[PDB]
Amino acid sequence: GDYDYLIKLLALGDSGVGKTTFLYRYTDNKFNPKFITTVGIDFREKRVVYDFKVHLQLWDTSLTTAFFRDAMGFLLMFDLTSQQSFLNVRNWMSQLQANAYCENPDIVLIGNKADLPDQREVNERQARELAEKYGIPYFETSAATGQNVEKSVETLLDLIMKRM
Ligand SMILES: Nc1nc2c(ncn2[C@@H]2O[C@H](COP(=O)(O)OP(=O)(O)O)[C@@H](O)[C@H]2O)c(=O)[nH]1
Repeated sequence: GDYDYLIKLLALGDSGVGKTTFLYRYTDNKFNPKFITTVGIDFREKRVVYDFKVHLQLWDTSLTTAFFRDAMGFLLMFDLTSQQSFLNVRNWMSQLQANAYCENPDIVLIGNKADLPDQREVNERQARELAEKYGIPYFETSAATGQNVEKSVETLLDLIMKRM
């Protein structure tokens, strides 16, 4: 423990895609909360109610902002075996840009579950184009195998190190 930079990367994408497994494979056992408190503003009032006097609280229908907080690079991720998750990239990208530190931060496009060719619904060309539309690297990965799992974070880190 004698380094020089501490930098934050965010993985974002639909449930299933392999974020949890991807990181887990890229890292190895780190079940450790970083933590703070969180607000829950709620109104209150002191009603009287004969059948007593009741005080009562009034709640209503967050952390998201706290996740994109400081995130200097993004792993935009989908499931190669799911045409649906590929389409949702359009939408994770939207709320990414809305929350990030900058309008175009550093994203690497990750197609995961590359080890399931039999179950594929997303083609190389498709992704490559979206990637280029946005103008960012693309990586076909597997959390199961390790395919490109490192190269993808590394291409990300390498990018977030362009300064001035
Ligand atoms: N074969 C394969 N399975 C995967 C891969 N990534 C995730 N999975 C599986 O997908 C399921 C859910 O993915 P998980 O990462 O845990 O949830 P997520 O973080 O929301 O994407 C688990 O049963 C994993 O075994 C992959 O790259 N290859």
